[PDB]
Amino acid sequence: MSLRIGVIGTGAIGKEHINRITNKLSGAEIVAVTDVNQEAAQKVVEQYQLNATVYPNDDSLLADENVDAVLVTSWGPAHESSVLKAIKAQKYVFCEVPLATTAEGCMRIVEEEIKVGKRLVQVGFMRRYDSGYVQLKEALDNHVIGEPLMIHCAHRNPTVGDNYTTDMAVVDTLVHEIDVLHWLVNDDYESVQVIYPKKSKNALPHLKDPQIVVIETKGGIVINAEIYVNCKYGYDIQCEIVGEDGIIKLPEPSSISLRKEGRFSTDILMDWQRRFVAAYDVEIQDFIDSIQKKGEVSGPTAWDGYIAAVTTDACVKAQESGQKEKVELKEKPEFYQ
Amino acid sequence: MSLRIGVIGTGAIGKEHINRITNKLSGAEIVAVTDVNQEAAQKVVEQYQLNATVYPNDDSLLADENVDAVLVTSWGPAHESSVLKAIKAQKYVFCEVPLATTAEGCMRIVEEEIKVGKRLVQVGFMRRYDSGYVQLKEALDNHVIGEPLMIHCAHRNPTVGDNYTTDMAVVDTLVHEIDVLHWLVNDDYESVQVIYPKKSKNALPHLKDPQIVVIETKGGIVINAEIYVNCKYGYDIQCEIVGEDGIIKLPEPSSISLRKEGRFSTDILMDWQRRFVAAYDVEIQDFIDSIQKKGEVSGPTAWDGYIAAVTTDACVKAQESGQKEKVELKEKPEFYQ
Amino acid sequence: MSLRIGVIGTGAIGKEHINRITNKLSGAEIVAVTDVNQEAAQKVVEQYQLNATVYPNDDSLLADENVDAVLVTSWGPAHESSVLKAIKAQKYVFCEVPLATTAEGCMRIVEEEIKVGKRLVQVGFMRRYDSGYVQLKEALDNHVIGEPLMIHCAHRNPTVGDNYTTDMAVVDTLVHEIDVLHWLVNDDYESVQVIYPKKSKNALPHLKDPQIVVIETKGGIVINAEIYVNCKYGYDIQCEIVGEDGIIKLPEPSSISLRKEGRFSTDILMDWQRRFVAAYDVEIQDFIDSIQKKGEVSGPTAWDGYIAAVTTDACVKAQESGQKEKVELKEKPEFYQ
Amino acid sequence: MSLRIGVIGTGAIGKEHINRITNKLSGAEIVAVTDVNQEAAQKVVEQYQLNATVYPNDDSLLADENVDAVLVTSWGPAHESSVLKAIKAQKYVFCEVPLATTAEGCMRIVEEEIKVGKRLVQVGFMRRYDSGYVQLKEALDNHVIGEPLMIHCAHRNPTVGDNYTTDMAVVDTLVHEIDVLHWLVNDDYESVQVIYPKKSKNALPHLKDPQIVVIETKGGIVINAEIYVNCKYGYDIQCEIVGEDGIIKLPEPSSISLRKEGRFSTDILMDWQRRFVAAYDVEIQDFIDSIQKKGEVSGPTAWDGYIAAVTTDACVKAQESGQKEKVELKEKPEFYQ
Ligand SMILES: NC(=O)c1ccc[n+]([C@@H]2O[C@H](COP(=O)([O-])OP(=O)(O)OC[C@H]3O[C@@H](n4cnc5c(N)ncnc54)[C@H](O)[C@@H]3O)[C@@H](O)[C@H]2O)c1
Ligand SMILES: NC(=O)c1ccc[n+]([C@@H]2O[C@H](COP(=O)([O-])OP(=O)(O)OC[C@H]3O[C@@H](n4cnc5c(N)ncnc54)[C@H](O)[C@@H]3O)[C@@H](O)[C@H]2O)c1
Ligand SMILES: NC(=O)c1ccc[n+]([C@@H]2O[C@H](COP(=O)([O-])OP(=O)(O)OC[C@H]3O[C@@H](n4cnc5c(N)ncnc54)[C@H](O)[C@@H]3O)[C@@H](O)[C@H]2O)c1
Ligand SMILES: NC(=O)c1ccc[n+]([C@@H]2O[C@H](COP(=O)([O-])OP(=O)(O)OC[C@H]3O[C@@H](n4cnc5c(N)ncnc54)[C@H](O)[C@@H]3O)[C@@H](O)[C@H]2O)c1
Repeated sequence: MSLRIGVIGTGAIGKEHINRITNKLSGAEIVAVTDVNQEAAQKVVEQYQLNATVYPNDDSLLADENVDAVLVTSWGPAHESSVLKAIKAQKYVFCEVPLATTAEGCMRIVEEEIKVGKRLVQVGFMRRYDSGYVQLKEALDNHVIGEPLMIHCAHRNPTVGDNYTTDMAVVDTLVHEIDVLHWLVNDDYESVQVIYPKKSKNALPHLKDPQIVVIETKGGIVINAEIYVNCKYGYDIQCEIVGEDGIIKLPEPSSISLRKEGRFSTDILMDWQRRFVAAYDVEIQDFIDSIQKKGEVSGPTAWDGYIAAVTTDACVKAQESGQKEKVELKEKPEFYQ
Repeated sequence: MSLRIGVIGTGAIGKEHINRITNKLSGAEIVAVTDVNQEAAQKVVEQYQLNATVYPNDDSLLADENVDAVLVTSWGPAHESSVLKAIKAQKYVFCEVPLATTAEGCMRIVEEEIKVGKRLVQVGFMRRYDSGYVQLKEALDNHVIGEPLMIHCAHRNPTVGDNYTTDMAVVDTLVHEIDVLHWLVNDDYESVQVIYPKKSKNALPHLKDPQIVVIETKGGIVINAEIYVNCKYGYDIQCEIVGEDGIIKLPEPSSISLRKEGRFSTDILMDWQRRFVAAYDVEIQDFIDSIQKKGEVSGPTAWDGYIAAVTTDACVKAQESGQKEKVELKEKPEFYQ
Repeated sequence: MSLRIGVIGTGAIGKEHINRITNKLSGAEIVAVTDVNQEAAQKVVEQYQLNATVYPNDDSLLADENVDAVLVTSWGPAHESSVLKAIKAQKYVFCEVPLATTAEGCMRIVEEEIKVGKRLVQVGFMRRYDSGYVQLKEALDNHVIGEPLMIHCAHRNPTVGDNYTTDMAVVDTLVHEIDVLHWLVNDDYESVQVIYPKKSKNALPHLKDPQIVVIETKGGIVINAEIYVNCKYGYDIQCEIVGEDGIIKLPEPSSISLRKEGRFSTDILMDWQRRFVAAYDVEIQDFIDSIQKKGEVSGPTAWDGYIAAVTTDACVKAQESGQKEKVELKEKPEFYQ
Repeated sequence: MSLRIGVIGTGAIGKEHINRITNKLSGAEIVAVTDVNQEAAQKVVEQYQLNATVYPNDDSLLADENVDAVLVTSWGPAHESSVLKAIKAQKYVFCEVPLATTAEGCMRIVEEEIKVGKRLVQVGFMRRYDSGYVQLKEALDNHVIGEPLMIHCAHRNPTVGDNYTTDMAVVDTLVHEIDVLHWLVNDDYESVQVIYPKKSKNALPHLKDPQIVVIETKGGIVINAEIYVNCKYGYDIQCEIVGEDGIIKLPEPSSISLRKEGRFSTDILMDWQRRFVAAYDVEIQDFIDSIQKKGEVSGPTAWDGYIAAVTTDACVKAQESGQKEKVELKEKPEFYQ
C-alpha cells in the first residue's frame, strides 16, 4: 500500500523528483500537483501519464485527504509559505533547498514542527546520501584520522547565466557545503570571512567570481572553501579533511581512463545535474521508507535548514562588509536530539 | 498496474532479487515463490512480508495465471528445465547465469524462444549495466581508440571455500568476462588456451589457482584473462582495451583516499556481492520497464547465453587438454538481429 | 679546468654540498673550508679525502686566490656576515637559505652586489630546479590555464624537535613556498594574514601547529598555504594553481603502487631530506656551469632573497598580531632585470 | 685521480655517454675515441672540447696505456669483436646492448672474462638502475607480496621508421624486459611463445605489430609481454607483478596534472630517449665508482648478456615458428655467483 505524494511546484527539479518517484523508486505515487503556471502542471500530469488531481494553489492540495506527503519544489521564496501550511495540515513534507530564504523564516518552521509532536520536515540536502560523503562520515566516526583540524574544499561550475548574482554563490551554491560540512565534523560555525581573488575573464561584469570563504567552527576547525562558478573546465566538487594523524579526501566521479595523443586522462562532468543523481534517488527513497516504517522522516532536519540559513546570512554579510562576520545560533531545542 | 513476478529458487541470490524488486525498484511485485526446500520458501514469504503463493514445484507456479514473469534463481543445473517450461507457458523469464550448464541445453532454449515469436528470455549478465562497462562501450562505439587489438583483464577474489573446483574458475567466474567482452568488441571467439602459473599457497590442493586464459576472436583481437580466486588482497575486476590509436580502462570502485603512516591509499572491496550491486538494480528494473513498454525483454539474450556456453565448454576443454582448443558456433539465427 | 670552491660552514648541509660537488657533479672541486669548530673542518677534509686548505675564519679563506667561488652554508644568522665579505672579496657565492635573518640584512647585500658590477650571489632556493615546479612554470608560461587566480598549497612534516618554535614555521619552512610561488606567477606579495586552527595533539606546548597563511599578490592572486609540521603521516608538499580556464597541480614523488590487505597504496616520504635531492644536485651544477660559461651566476638572486625576507617578516608580524599585516617592498633596482 | 675512458663508436648513443661523463658525472674523462668514420670521431673530440687521442681502430686504442676502461658503443654486430679485444687487452669494458648478436657470441665473451680472473664486463641494461624498477626489486626482496606468480607488462612506442623489422621487436626492444624481469624474480626462462594480434593500421606492411610474448620461468612464473611499437599515443613502459598475497606495479613518469576542457590529465612521453635518462646517468656513474673503489665492475654481467641472447633467439624462433619454442641455457659458471 503506497504513500500518496503531492508535488508543489512542477518546475525542472520538481519534474525530476516526479520522474524518480514514478519510474525509479519504490512504494509511492504522485496523486496531486499544483503549479503557479497551472497550464504547465497540466502538461506534466499528461507527460508522465500520472493519475493525479491538478490544484490551482497549495491550500487546495493540502486539503485533499489522499495526499499523505508533499514535495515542496517550487520557486525559492515560496517555500516557507508552503511548508508552514503542510505542517499545520499535518502532512509529511520533503522540502528542497532552501527551507526558507530568511533565517527567521526557518525559525518559524521549527516552532511549528516542535508543536506537532514528531518530525514531519526533511530538507533536501542530498549530499548526506552520496556514497563519497557517506564514506568520509564513516572514517570520521571511526577516528581514522583523529581530530579534524582543517577542511579545504571547492565547488566549481563551467559557466553561469545572466541571472547569476554575487550572493547566489553563497546562497544557492555554497549552501550544500555549509550543510554537509558541519554534519560530518559534528560542530557549529562561529565566524565567516569572504575574500575576493582577481576576478575571472569568464565572469560577467555584475558577478564577483571566484570567492574564497573561510569559516571557523567553535572547536576550531578551519575551513576554506573556494567557489568558482565560471571555471570553464567542468563541474567539480572537492573536499579534503585534514586531521591530527592523517588526511581523507572525496573521490572523483567514476570514469574510464584513456591514453591518447600524449595524455593519460579521465572525464570530468560538465553538468551539475549529473553529479548527484544517485543521492537524489537514495534521499527520496529514504523519505518514503522512513515514513512507512517509523511514522516520521529521517533525513536533514528543519533545524539543519535553520543552521544553513544563519550561516548563509553571515556569509552574504561578510560578502559586502569585507569584514570577519559572526554566526549566532539559538540554542538547539531538545526536540532535535 | 504492476508486473506480477514469481521467483523460482529462494536461495541467497534469489533472495537478493526479491528484496530489490520489493524495496528498491519500481513497478513489480513478487506474487509467488517455489523452492526445493519448501520450508525455506515459506520463511522467505514471511521475512519480506510478501503477499505471495508458495508452490511445491515450478509447474504449479507456471500454471498460476497471476504471474506474468519469473525469476529463475535456483541451483545451477535446474535452470534449463525451468526456462523451457516458462517459455512454453509463455511467461517472461529473467534467468540468472548460467542459462544452462551444457551448450546443447542453451540450444534447446533458443529453439523454443525462436518459435514463440518474440523475446521472452533475458539472461542475467549484469556487467552490461555497470556504468564502467557502459562507458567503455560508448567509447568503443565512438571509435575513440580506433580498432580494438588486444584486451588484458583480470578477475580476482580473496579466498574460496572447500567447494571451489578447477572448472568453476571458467564456468562460474570467467563467465561474465566471456559475456561482456564480446558484447563490447562486437566479435566472436575463435580459439581458447589455458596456461597454469606456479600454483598459489592460498589455493587448496584440489584447486588450480591462478590460471591465464588466452582467447582470440575471429577478427584477431587477442584477449588474455587472469583468474586468481585466492589472491587474498581483495575482490578486483580489471579490464584494459588496447586499440590502434589509444587505450581505455575500467575504473576502480569509488573510494575516499587516505594519507596515514607513510602511505597514500584507497579501499579495495573484499566482497564480490558489493561490486555490482548497482548493475543488479539497473538490470532488473530494465526487465520490468522493457516489458511494460514494449511487450518483450531487452537485455542479454538466449543466444548470448548460448555463446557463453560454447566458449565456457572450450575453456574447460583446453583446461585439461593443455592444448589450443577451438570454439565452434552455429549460425546466428536471423531472429537475433 | 675546474672551478675552485671554498666552503664556509662544514655542518650537515655544507657536508652534503661537499659530497655532491666531490662525487656526483662535474667541473668543480673544494680547495678550502672554514668552520667555527675548526676541528670539525679538519675531520671533514679527511672524511672526503679533500685536497683543501683549512682556514680559521672566512676572511682568511676569501683572501686565498685559489678560490673562485664560495658556498655559504653555516649557522643561519652567520650568513649575512659571510656573504658581504665574499662580495667585497669578489668571489662567487652560493648562499643557502636564508640570505640573511633580517630584511635590511638582505638590503645591505643587494647594495654590495649592485656595486660590484655583475651577479655574484645565487640564493639556494632549490624548488625552482625541481622537475615538478619546472613543469608548472612551463604550463603557466604557455598560458595553458589562462590567468592564475588562486593557489592552494601545503607543507607538511611528520614531527619536529623540542627546538622548533612557532616563528620557524614561517621563517625556515614556509620560506620555500614564499620564494617559489611568486617566481611562478610573476607577481609580488601585498598582504599576509595568519589563522590558527585547533592545535594538534602532536605539537609540543610551546608550538602553534598547524597554521594557515593567506597571502594576496598585487594582481589579486589569493594564496592560502597550510603549514602542518606535526602531521605524523609523512613529509608532503602540495601545490595547486587555479587559473581562469583550468587547474594545474604538483605531482607526488614517484612510487610503486601496491595491492595488499584491502588497500591500493603508494608510498609517502618520511624525510624532508629525500624530497628534493634531485633539485639540490641540479641547482649546484647550475652554479658551476653558469659560472664557467657566462662569468656570472644564474639562479635565484640576492633580490629574491630580499623579497623572502620582507614577506617572512610580515608573516611573523601577522603571526602574533592576528591582524592582516602588509608587505612593503622597495623598488626593484634596474640591476635585476 | 680520475678514470681514463676510451670510447669505441662515436655514434648518437656513444656521444650521449661522452657528454654525461664529461659534463654531468664525477671522476672520469675521455682520453681516446675511435670510430669507423674516423672523420666523425675527430669532429666529436672538437665538439666536446675533449683532450683525447683519435685511433683508426679498436686495437690501436686498446694498446694505449692511458685508457683503463672502454665504452663499446658502436654499431650492433660490431660489439662482440670489440669486447673480446678489450678483455684480452685487459681493460674495463662498458658494453651497450646487445653484448653480441648471437648466443655463441656471448659465450665466447664469457669464456674470455672467466680466464682474466675478475669482472671486466658490465652490460648496459639500464633498467636495473631506474628508481621504479629498484623499488619493485626492494619489495620483492622483502616478500611484500609473497611468491611472484605472474607478470603482465608492455613496451609501447609511438611510431617506427622504414627500418624497423619484425624481429627487432624482440631483439632491440623486448630485450630490456627480458633482462630486467629475470633479475627481479631471480629465475630463469623455460619456454617462450609468440602470438600475433590483428595487425595495426599504423604498422608498415613488412612489420608485424603488435605482438604478445608469453614466457614461463622454471619456477612457473607466467609472463605475458605486449610489444606495440606503433601505438601512436606515446612511449610507455608498464610492468605489473602479481604475487601470492598482493600486487606491485611500476610508476608512470612524474607529471603535473591538468584540469581543462572536460578532462583531468597527465602527460605521457613521446620519446624513448627521455624515459630512462636518470638510469643512464646512474649506471655509468656506477661503472666509474665501482672501478675506482673495488677494482672490478658491478652492474649486469657478461652472463646476463648471454641469458638475453638465448632467450632473444628462442623468441625470434617462436616468432616465425608459431610454436612454443624452448630456452636452453648452459650451467651458470661458479665464476658468476
Ligand atoms: N539541492 C539542490 O542541489 C537543488 C538543485 C536545484 C534546485 N534546487 C531548488 O529547487 C527549487 C526549484 O528549482 P528550479 O531551478 O526547478 O526552479 P523552477 O523555476 O524550475 O521552479 C519553480 C516552479 O514552481 C512554480 N511556483 C513558484 N511558486 C509556487 C507556489 N507557491 N506554488 C506552486 N508553484 C509555484 C513556478 O511557476 C515554476 O514552475 C529552488 O528552490 C532551488 O533552490 C535545489
Ligand atoms: N551473475 C552473477 O554474478 C551470479 C552471482 C551469484 C550467483 N549466480 C547464480 O545464481 C544461482 C543461485 O546462486 P546461489 O549461490 O544463491 O545458490 P543457492 O544454493 O543459494 O540457490 C539454490 C536454491 O534453489 C533451490 N532449488 C534448486 N533447484 C530448484 C528448482 N528446480 N526449483 C525450485 N528451487 C530450486 C535450492 O533448494 C536452493 O535453495 C546459480 O545458478 C548461480 O550460478 C549468478
Ligand atoms: N635550502 C634548503 O633546503 C636548506 C635545507 C637545510 C638547511 N638549510 C640552511 O643551511 C644552513 C646550514 O644548515 P646546517 O644544518 O648544515 O647547520 P648546522 O647547525 O648543522 O651546522 C653549521 C656549521 O657551520 C658552523 N658555523 C656557524 N657559523 C659559522 C661561521 N660564521 N663561519 C664558519 N662556520 C660557521 C657551525 O658551527 C656548524 O658546524 C642553515 O642556514 C639552514 O637554514 C637550507
Ligand atoms: N641500452 C639502451 O637503452 C640503448 C639505447 C640505444 C642504443 N643502444 C645500442 O647502442 C649501440 C650504438 O647505438 P647508436 O645509435 O649510437 O649507433 P649509430 O648507428 O647511430 O652509430 C654508431 C657509430 O659507431 C660506428 N661504428 C660501427 N662499427 C664500429 C667499430 N667496429 N668500431 C668503431 N666504431 C664503429 C658507426 O659508424 C657509427 O658512427 C647499438 O648497438 C644499440 O643497439 C642501446
